[PDB]
Amino acid sequence: GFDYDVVVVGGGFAGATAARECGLQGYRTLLLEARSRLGGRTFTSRFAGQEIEFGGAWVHWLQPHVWAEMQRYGLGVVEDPLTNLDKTLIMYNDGSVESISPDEFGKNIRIAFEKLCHDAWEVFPRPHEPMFTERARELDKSSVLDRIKTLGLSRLQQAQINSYMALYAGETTDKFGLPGVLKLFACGGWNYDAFMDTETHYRIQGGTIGLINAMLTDSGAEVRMSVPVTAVEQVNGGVKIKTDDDEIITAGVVVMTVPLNTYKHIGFTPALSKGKQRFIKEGQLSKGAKLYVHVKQNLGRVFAFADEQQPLNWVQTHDYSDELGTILSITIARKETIDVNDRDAVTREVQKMFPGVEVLGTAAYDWTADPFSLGAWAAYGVGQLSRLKDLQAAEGRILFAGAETSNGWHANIDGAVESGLRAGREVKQLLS
Amino acid sequence: GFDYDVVVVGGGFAGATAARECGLQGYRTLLLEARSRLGGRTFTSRFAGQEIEFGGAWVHWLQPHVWAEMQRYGLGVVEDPLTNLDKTLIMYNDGSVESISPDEFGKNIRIAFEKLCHDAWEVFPRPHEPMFTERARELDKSSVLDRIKTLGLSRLQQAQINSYMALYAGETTDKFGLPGVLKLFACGGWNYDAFMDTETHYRIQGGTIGLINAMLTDSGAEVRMSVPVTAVEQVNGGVKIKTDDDEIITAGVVVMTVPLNTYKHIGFTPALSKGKQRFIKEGQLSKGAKLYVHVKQNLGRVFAFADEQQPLNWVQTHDYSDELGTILSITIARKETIDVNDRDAVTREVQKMFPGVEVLGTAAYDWTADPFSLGAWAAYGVGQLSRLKDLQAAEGRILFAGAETSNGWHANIDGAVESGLRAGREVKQLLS
Ligand SMILES: Cc1cc2c(cc1C)N(C[C@H](O)[C@H](O)[C@H](O)COP(=O)(O)OP(=O)(O)OC[C@H]1O[C@@H](n3cnc4c(N)ncnc43)[C@H](O)[C@@H]1O)c1[nH]c(=O)[nH]c(=O)c1N2
Ligand SMILES: Cc1cc2c(cc1C)N(C[C@H](O)[C@H](O)[C@H](O)COP(=O)(O)OP(=O)(O)OC[C@H]1O[C@@H](n3cnc4c(N)ncnc43)[C@H](O)[C@@H]1O)c1[nH]c(=O)[nH]c(=O)c1N2
Ligand SMILES: CN1CCC=C1c1cccnc1
Repeated sequence: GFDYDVVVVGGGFAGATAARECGLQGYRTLLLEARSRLGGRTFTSRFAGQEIEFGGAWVHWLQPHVWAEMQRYGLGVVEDPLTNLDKTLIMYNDGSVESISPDEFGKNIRIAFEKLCHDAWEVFPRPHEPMFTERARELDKSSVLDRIKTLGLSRLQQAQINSYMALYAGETTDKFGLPGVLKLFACGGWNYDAFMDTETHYRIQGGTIGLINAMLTDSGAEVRMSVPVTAVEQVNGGVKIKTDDDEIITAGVVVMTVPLNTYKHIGFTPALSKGKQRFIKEGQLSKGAKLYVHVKQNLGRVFAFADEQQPLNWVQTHDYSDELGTILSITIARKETIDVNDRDAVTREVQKMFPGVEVLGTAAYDWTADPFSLGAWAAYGVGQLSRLKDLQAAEGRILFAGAETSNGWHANIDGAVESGLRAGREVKQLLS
Repeated sequence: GFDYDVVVVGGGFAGATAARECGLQGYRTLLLEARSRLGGRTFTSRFAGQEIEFGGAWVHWLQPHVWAEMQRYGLGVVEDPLTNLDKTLIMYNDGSVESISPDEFGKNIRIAFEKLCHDAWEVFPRPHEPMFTERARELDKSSVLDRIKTLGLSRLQQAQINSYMALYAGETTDKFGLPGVLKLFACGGWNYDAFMDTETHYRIQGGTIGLINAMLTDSGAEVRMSVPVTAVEQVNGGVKIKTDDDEIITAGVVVMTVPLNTYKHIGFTPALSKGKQRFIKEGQLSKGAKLYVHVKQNLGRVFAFADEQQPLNWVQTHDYSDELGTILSITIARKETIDVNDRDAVTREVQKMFPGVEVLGTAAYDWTADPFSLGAWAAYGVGQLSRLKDLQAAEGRILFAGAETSNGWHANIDGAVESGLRAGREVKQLLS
């Protein structure tokens, strides 16, 4: 006889999918989002008169769960084509900048990536069962750098692939779990071209927030915003949920979809299992930030990688024209390498790559400083993948979702949707 | 004020998915199945002490819609013994058998398939928008054989790829549309290994009928069996449905999911659009059958192609052991090439492929003789794909689904589920 059948904590894709499932099963469903907005680690905004993406945005048809949702709600794709590049750059750890032919750049990144993932089929014949093979468990003792060191790459190739893997980690590659990379590669059909097609090619028609709103409208759930959850208590065959306004909401079941790195901010009674607490203390690796830079010059279509000891790890032209100048889209692997809110430091770092340009504006999202993400995309450290079930496992009447908890595309919208579907099923099993 | 909000004609995957979508939206939903069983062109049965699939059986995680359903209902995969093969054979049109080392066999089929689909990337960059490129439309004037004739393949390679394509066509390859094959290959990540992994490697835990029953139970719809629909009339802002007896059912909308080849047996008032009538007159090509053979000997893990003038076109091990012997799963492209219900002829042909074996049992399903399939899986003839919209288009309050009508994995369970999701969306738009 509680206030709700199910309470979903978190308004990202995982929470929205869980809420849709529970609502269409007829449960009285409430969703609590801590921010004043939905989307979580997806966030569409505007800068310098244009639309920009501060978080995740890109999807693909090889990603099963989000593609099935797009079919359900009749959403197509929007191509970010990019076409030919006018300038490809690599910045080594020592700060030196080298201009390379786009063709040679692509050839070298392909050689390095295919060497890194040469054994994806043998290790992950079932990418959605990461622990299927013993080889996966054995390789979860190795870092991405451990493998890179064995590949006999050239200096250029090594710098390129290390920059790429530091981006995927949001951290230095010596800490990055190797098997998660192989597993993502395998999810893309064990093939370089197919996987690369998923990276930054297609966005959702009507936007991530469009799909989230469609799901939440379909769900019929009550949706309360700016209501952060601070504690969960299991009692009376149910749960009590406290907000930061000391309010109490009771329910038969609760689905947690908050990012792993934020669990520290929530009290649980009874305490969570030891394995879950190990995960909660560890966190996930990524410390990334996103930055858009409006410069006066028209630099055309540019792309640059910077290795892990430098700040501007992924740079690419968002838009360009003589009147506009250029908007640069920049992903920073580790926030600590640059103060994105300092225009003089940002300008110095940008000019290191593009001499003489004048910075007209900046717009940044520091995902590590946001208390409701405390980090960016999901990136497993060494040894974490093989314990992932400890995080996925239900704890009585508390269920757990989120992209970190997915088996497939765990650094993506698709993994969040997967975890939401699973959480819906688990709610149905508990409530019948 | 009709008897139901929505009536779904057909108890296959498309109908079950449409019924699940409609039921979870709260519509009063009825499902009419003409057979005494559910599953349609999937059929879970038993043979030689084991569970078998007489129709569609194999799925994959690169198939978005059915994989998402499997996640929703908590179903894993069941691996058939395709890896590490002990014997790979080719039987040419003349009946001669050539045994090849499994690696050489796989290498040659890969060479032939990727040569056939060398331009899949350029022609189908968006496999779920088949008419996206002009090249796809222009190639829809060509047959699979038209291209095979340009490839200069070796004898083994040509026989392998022609057997594969005659199986997928259910017909001789001179009639098989080229673009649909390129499009399926593209759906499989544009590479042979990944595509082949999606076709005959993994089955559903608990069976196709397990997933069908899960969806239909979730839907809450009424399910009436042995009720064939003979006519549909649009009247009074709804539709009237006549059965084979004196029953009449009124509804706000009806979703037709019966196989294309059976529409000839159904009257429509008003008559359907000219394009849809053209499709209904043409039909689709497939004349396939399925056959399971239990032999006393333990053959291990076997795989064989037979070209189109022979009956045992696709052979692979279902199960094997010293006590059991072997169960062979055999897919026949054209029923007319063998009397699957005559066990002595089946034994003769099996021994033609595997000399000296002793046949303990046979179990077959002739999909072309069933009046409610009149053919097998979906196989497009020349020129049909570029007109597929004519088949997809709603006709007032009648909606059309089924694997033939899907955009992606159209020869598969996944395409059926896709069409069911689409039909759900269209019903929601019509009824609100
Ligand atoms: C910069 C950047 C770039 C990318 C990506 C991420 C980022 C940060 N990703 C990943 C993608 O954005 C991500 O994997 C999913 O959006 C994760 O969504 P979840 O629902 O799992 O968590 P998410 O963080 O979205 O949802 C959690 C929700 O819970 C809320 N919350 C937290 N604590 C709470 C509390 N105590 N009480 C209540 N609510 C609370 C949060 O505010 C948030 O709304 C991506 N993906 C992709 O597919 N393509 C891409 O290109 C990228 N690139
Ligand atoms: C032997 C064989 C083998 C394979 C496959 C098919 C076959 C026949 N396929 C293809 C796959 O099985 C197929 O494409 C879909 O399951 C078709 O499902 P639909 O719902 O579109 O039609 P399907 O034919 O399944 O459903 C239509 C339903 O409508 C009913 N019906 C017909 N007329 C009616 C009437 N007048 N009134 C009422 N009901 C009526 C039928 O009885 C049937 O139940 C496959 N796929 C895959 O993914 N993996 C595989 O391995 C294979 N292999
Ligand atoms: C996997 N699909 C879909 C259409 C027909 C097949 C098939 C392939 C090989 C053997 N039997 C059936």
